[PDB]
Amino acid sequence: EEKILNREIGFAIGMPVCEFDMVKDPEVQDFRRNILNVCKEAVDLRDLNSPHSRAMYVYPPNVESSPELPKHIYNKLDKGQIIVVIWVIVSPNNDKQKYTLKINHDCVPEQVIAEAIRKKTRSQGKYILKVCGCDEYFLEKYPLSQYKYIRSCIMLGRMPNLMLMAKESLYSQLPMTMPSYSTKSLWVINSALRIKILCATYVNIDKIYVRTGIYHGGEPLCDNVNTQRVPCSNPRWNEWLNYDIYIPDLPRAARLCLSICSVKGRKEEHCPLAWGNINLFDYTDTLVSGKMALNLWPVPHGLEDLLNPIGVTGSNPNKETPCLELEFDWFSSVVKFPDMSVIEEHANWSVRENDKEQLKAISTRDPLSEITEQEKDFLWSHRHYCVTIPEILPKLLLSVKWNSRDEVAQMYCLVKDWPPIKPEQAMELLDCNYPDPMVRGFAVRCLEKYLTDDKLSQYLIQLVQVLKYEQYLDNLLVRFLLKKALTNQRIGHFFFWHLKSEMHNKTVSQRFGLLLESYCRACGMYLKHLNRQVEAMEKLINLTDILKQEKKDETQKVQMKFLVEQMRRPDFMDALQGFLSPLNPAHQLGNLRLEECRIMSSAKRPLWLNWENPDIMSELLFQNNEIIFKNGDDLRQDMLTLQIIRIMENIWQNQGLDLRMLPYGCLSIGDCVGLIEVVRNSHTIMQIQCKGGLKGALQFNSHTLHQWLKDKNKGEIYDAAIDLFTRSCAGYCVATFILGIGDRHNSNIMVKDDGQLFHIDFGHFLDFVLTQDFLIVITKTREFERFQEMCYKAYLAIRQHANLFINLFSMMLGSGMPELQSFDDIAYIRKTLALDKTEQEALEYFMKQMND
Ligand SMILES: CNS(=O)(=O)N1CC[C@H](N2CCc3c(-c4cnc(N)nc4)nc(N4CCOCC4)nc32)C1
Repeated sequence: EEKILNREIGFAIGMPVCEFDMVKDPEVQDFRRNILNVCKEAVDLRDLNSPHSRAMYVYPPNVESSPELPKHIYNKLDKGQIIVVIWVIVSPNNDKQKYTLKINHDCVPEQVIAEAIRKKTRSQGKYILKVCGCDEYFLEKYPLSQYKYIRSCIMLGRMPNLMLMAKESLYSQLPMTMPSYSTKSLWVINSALRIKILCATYVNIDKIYVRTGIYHGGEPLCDNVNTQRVPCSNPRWNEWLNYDIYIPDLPRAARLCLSICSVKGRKEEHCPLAWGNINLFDYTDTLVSGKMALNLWPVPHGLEDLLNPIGVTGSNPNKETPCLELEFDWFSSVVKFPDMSVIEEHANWSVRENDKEQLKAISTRDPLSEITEQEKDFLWSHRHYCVTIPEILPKLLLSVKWNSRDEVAQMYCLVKDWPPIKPEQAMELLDCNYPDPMVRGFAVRCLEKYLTDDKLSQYLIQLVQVLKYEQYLDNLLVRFLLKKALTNQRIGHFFFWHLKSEMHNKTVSQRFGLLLESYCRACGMYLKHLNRQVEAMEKLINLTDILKQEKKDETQKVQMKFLVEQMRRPDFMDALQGFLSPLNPAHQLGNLRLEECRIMSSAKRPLWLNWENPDIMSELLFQNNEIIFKNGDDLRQDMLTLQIIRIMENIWQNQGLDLRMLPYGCLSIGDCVGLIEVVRNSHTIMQIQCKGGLKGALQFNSHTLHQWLKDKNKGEIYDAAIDLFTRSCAGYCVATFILGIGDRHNSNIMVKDDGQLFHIDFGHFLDFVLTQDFLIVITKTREFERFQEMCYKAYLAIRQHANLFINLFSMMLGSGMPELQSFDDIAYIRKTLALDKTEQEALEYFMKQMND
């Protein structure tokens, strides 16, 4: 009954649901019950126009955010019309009958269906269109060219192949539950803040001390205060630390950031041994008081500082770790943060053309540009004129003295009536610099208003990451993402996998596990599919573990014999066949084609897997799905680079710059485990050179690449391939340069039969690469001038969207990626984009880099 659902949820998360029942934290239990409101609202939205609304939940339209086709895409059409092939399965014999149409690019799915009925009768609105080869439907009245598949066909030159299907055939397959577990004002406390550091347990160099601070985000609200140094032992300090801040001046998001530091005498070497952060107010707005024990966390690699203020808040669940005992003051009553009306009353009681141009210039600086003390005072004094340049809100929020309740009360009034800003600008307000709940609430409301499901999917990795910067389990951001996940199954699929992949990380495991329980409880029959995906991934992790540890250096043929022997076991055959691809849940993975699978020779010995596509029309898309499974590489850097490449391509496409990129799929499934989408018909430059080269001859020649392209494209198709190569080469030259991608050797650069060039392996970023061989394919015979112009325009287009790229990296700051540990790492993009120069000065910098 409910025990069956809880067992399936437990297998999906990787931890039993009864472990959440054991958690005594009132915040945990209140989250579990209060989040059910979002579950019910999503379930009600699915039954609104049932069964059509339920079908659009399971099969949402995969569309672009704009119907307007850029001038260069419209030119690929035949007088604004497209040729589509509509297929029908006739039964008996399941014969595939096609009907070819020439219709307006903006025809809605029902108009396409009506035109197919006309063509079929040359030898009624109860039909739907499906993409041939995959479980993707056109269930919504969008213009046909707005669907990503159709838009992608126009660009790739391919002909769209759709399948006409009875509406009742699909609706019949759509499957048809609340769980059992369902004062003084802060401003009247006249005293200053003091916190007692009692003692530490589970700390066995010369002397030890506790480093403390009051922080709002990563900014200290007063000076940091340390306890006395004590000789190691299990130190007792019994010392009240006094902060230069009065209790009423404490902002709502104020935190205590602790560290147990060691001192080693030589000048003195100070090292943090463990760290922990505490919210000074709990989720119910109560200022903390009384005794409290905090279990600390291990210091993350590359900290450098003594405190970790960006780090997660709360006690380490492993209670066998350094444990610090603290005491807060009790003011003879439960103290609460004042209501918005009370703050409003205090904000009221708290009271040129050269200025307008200076405010406009400050507003246009990137998120990492430094804002001086004079500028902060200038912005705050003109705070009322600022509501007329809404894009200045991030700069104005950093000008506020958060340790002054008079300025904060006035900022709350400005935030309450601030005009909405674009989602790419509102995402800046969700990073670690903006912990204030009013600032975060405004940013979330801008996302609910202006974020399409396409853009939400595009930015999902950052939105799941910024959940770690939230003070509490229950917040506006989590409610927004969970609702969107429970009303769009494509969002829910990746939402589940982004959370599940981080369950090994104990700093987030409880937050993400509780969030996963509410998702699994309301996602419906998709939980059964997710369980099959989980089981296939576990079986592949076990298989690659044995391969890398036991048969580490065995031959490929002896490795395959173990693979085939393990795929003789019933549990393995069941687990690795008949499940949806986590890279794209529209792709069903049928039977494993072991004869096409292999253990790759590459580092960590990845698995190259091949499955039959069991779609009735598989031949019209791809008969087999190939996926690389890797155990050992942190695929998070690759995921982020692949997302950035996708965004850069959209920037270029919308500006009339057809620079074709290949952001293939990559998904992190857990700790250094994951999947990589195989681009079919592709080869590395090293493989192209070791094809033109013979047995014993040099595997090194700069004229081989252009020769292999000519053999693959003879005739009229040669001109198209050279143009595609030039455009894609231009895009990747600009991209790898701006992002500072390393290891750009001929085994990490690939080419497709059609001329399309792309890069792979992004283990290095944020710290130019071209060969003579590529120049031969593209020295300056008019083709180099056209290629140069492409690079210049591509470089400037990315420079105009620099704030978005800086923000996407800034939101990932708390992931733990070795190449992205502070805002100084992101400053590498400010240098390549030359944001400290003018538009013409940045182009000359880029031209000097290209000529070098
Ligand atoms: C075609 N040559 S090959 O002989 O099959 N083979 C020879 C070696 C080469 N390997 C080596 C590593 C590798 C990766 C890869 C692995 N780890 C990360 N982190 N990032 C990318 N990705 C692809 N690709 C295939 C094309 O589509 C995109 C994915 N291939 C790869 C394939």
